[PDB]
Amino acid sequence: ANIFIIKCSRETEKKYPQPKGQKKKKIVKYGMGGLIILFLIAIIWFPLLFMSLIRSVVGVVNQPIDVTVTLKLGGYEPLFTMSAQQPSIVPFTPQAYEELSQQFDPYPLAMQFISQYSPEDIVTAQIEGSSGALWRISPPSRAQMKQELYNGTADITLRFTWNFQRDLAKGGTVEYTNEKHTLELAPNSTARRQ
Amino acid sequence: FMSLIRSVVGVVNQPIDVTVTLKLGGYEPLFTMSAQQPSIVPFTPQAYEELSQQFDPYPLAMQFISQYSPEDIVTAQIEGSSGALWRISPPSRAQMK
Amino acid sequence: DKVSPPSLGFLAGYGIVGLYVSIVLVVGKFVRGFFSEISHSIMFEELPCVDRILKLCQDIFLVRETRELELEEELYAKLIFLYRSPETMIKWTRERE
Amino acid sequence: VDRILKLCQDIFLVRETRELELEEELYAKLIFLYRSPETMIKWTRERE
Amino acid sequence: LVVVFVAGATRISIFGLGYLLACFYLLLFGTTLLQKDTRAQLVLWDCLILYNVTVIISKNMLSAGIIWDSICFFFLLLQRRIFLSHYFLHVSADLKATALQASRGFALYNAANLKSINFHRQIEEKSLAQLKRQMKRIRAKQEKYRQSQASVIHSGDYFLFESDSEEEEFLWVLGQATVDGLTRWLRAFTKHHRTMSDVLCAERYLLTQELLRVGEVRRGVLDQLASELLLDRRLHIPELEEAERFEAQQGRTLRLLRAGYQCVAAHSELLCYFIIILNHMVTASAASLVLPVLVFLWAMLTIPRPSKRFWMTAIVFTEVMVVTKYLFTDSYIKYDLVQLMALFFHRSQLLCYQPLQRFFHDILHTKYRAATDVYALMFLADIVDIIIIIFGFWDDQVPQAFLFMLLVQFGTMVIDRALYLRKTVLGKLAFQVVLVVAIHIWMFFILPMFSQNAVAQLWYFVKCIYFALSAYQIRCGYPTRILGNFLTKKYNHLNLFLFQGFRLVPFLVELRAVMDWVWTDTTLSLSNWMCVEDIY
Repeated sequence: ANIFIIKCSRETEKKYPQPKGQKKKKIVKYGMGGLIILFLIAIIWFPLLFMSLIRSVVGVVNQPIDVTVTLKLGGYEPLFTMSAQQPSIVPFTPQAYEELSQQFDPYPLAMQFISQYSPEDIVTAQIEGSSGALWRISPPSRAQMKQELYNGTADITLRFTWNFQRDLAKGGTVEYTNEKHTLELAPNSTARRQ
Repeated sequence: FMSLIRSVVGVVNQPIDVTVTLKLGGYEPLFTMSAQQPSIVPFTPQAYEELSQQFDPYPLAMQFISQYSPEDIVTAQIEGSSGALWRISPPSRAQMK
Repeated sequence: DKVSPPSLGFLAGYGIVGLYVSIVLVVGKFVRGFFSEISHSIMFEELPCVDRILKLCQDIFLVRETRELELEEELYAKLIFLYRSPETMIKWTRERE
Repeated sequence: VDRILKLCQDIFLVRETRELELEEELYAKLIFLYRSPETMIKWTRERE
Repeated sequence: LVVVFVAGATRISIFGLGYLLACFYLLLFGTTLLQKDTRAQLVLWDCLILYNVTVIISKNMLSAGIIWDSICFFFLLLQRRIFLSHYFLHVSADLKATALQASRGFALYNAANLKSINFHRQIEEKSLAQLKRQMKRIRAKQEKYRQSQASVIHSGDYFLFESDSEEEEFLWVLGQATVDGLTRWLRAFTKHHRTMSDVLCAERYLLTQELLRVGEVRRGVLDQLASELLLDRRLHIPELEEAERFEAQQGRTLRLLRAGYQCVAAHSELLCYFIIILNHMVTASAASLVLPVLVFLWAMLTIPRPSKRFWMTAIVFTEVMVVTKYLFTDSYIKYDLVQLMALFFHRSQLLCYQPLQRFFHDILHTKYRAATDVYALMFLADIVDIIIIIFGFWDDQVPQAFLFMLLVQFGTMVIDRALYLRKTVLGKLAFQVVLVVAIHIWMFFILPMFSQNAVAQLWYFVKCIYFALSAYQIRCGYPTRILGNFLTKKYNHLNLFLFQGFRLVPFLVELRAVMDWVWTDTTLSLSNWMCVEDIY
């Protein structure tokens, strides 16, 4: 097959003999050389396109559709609870952006933290002051918590538990975000007397 | 080893939990309930014939009903009465009133 | 803080360019395989006239079809000797007038 | 290698002067020189 | 003058504006101010100190923090004491001498560049004769071989291979040595301006010594050892020999920094361009964008000397810019004042002076150039450029513009190589004038946090180097032998290591031989070209 390629490239010479020393192949140079240079430049360069065009995953905002807050004093019963939704949540307006520019003047870390996020990344949940229910609790447990707060000569914890839940088709591989917060009350302290 | 990794057709997802709530106003959730597979009926081919019947002249509905498997639709039942009371603050009851 | 839709990055900032430079290097030392090494095989590559070899090979096919095996392996003998010695290629690949 | 390197520097020179037929006849001498190994030993000695 | 300007700078513009007018007047006429008379020097200095003691009490009338005013005041009294003194009078006569001798130095520079032009004319004639001898000998041998042939590529025979040689042929000594080598390198760079400064200084010293009573003749000093040479065959003043012995005594780093100052006083223009770029490089969005385009355009195009009037326009523009930035800072004004004071340094050290676009465009095509070609440094600077851009991948907007910039850069490099190979000059000028404004318009969309900016400005600086070398090539203009291996000229082991390095970088051999086979005038195939350049 190599002598055949050579013989065919000889026979396609013999039917069209070329003049000696001239005929310097003007167009075909540009043709094949442009094909080669663009092929090599594309092989060099397109690796950082299918490297780059996979990194265009900047993100989207996660407005929490659920807010839940509970005050749980003692192990006897959760005293206060409530939730709210986007009806009782205010996504912030640029007026609140100017307020956060104002309200945190002399702290530079706070300045950079407030200027970090987008305008539409902070919201303000409202919560009804009154309960939406009663303190439904066993009267045995009510008596035990009463006697602890009266004369139980030890400490007592209160968990304030904020919690939020975003949406899911926005992405995000965790949904029920939260954290507790503890307050400690002494045996027969002032808040214990309250 | 291109093809024998694509044999991941799937399996059915029968919902073990059903919850339904009517929440009128911000004062208190009025109605709530849940149920489990005891109060859920996974569909029988009788319900397949019913879904063939009950949606006759709609061709998109015909194709939607004929799309799924027999065992991909269930029928939850819900108790008409509450399983509890409307426990709510009388302040909030007055405000909703 | 905004949530990345897929978080598919799959790697840290340091230690991914290595893959790209490996790919460019391997493709490079591929493409210098035959565009900057065609010096050793110039003799075989270029022959002004090949007719006295091509006749020999068409006869090798002919005797290969007639089953006279000993002229198969003695034309293969002439072919191997012709290729082995470069000097006798120039004494054998001229043209006529 | 001096008698090949001179030939190649002349191929560059005629390549720059545009006298094409001595480009393709020094390319002819180069191809013939490489094709036959025997004439490389008759052509790549040193002098004294 | 500088301290007064910085006193006018570091405080709020309540009365400091006047001192900018001072650097308008003082620096404009500084040489003439020294060259006038004591009476008017003291008049204007008394006016200035009067305005200073005005403005201090005016800044007391508001109903510590005046320190710059106090120090400049001290400087004005010190200079006034200097300007009274009868010791400075002969330094003033020194400057009178520097007013006289300018035309002789202009003619000396003219003679030196005429010597350069005719040394390059003689080199080109010798090289053309050599190339003609080569082509003669080659054609005579090929005629001999077709002669004894008769007694188209694939026609060779053994009789072409006759042996025809017939025609051809402990740590401190290391430190001192390193700093002496570095000051020797700086001497080697300074040598010509050093010689010019020395001859002019000697002539000035002789004239001043003669100028004890009167001075009236110039050609009478031209023969106190004929018209237009560069020779030194004259007397020996013992004061100058004593000064040379005193400077000779020093041998430590003091001579190193002395030669460094002589270097930065010799080139002078280069650091002007350096600071003109460096002001834009840091914290300059659109203010100093309209200046640098024409630095390239005017300065580097007309002739080797910068255009007569480019400097005046540049200095006036810089002053206008500094005054405009007063809509009422810290580093910005400091860089515009250093740029201004560099411009005036170069203007003082110069001491010599639609119907017109086509004129200098034609003078770019009159062929008086020395024909020096330095492509390897364009291509080296662009390779370093692309290494910097690709390593710069070590918010999320500047990489897309870095990668479109990467593609334009590759295209530009390929086009420049093609342009270099057809020996055309006008296309290189068009490429210059397009690319400079293209990259300066691209100098908007870097920012519509620190690393990205620094690597992008290093990128800008290195392609400013590329534009400067491109204008150098526009000036010198393509010697008629450009086809040779860039890295091959002498067979040293260093050269071998560098060549084996150059064939190690991916995709750089075959790109060279393909762009050479496409754009060079040849009658072979692509494979034939590849075979030739690999045998080579």
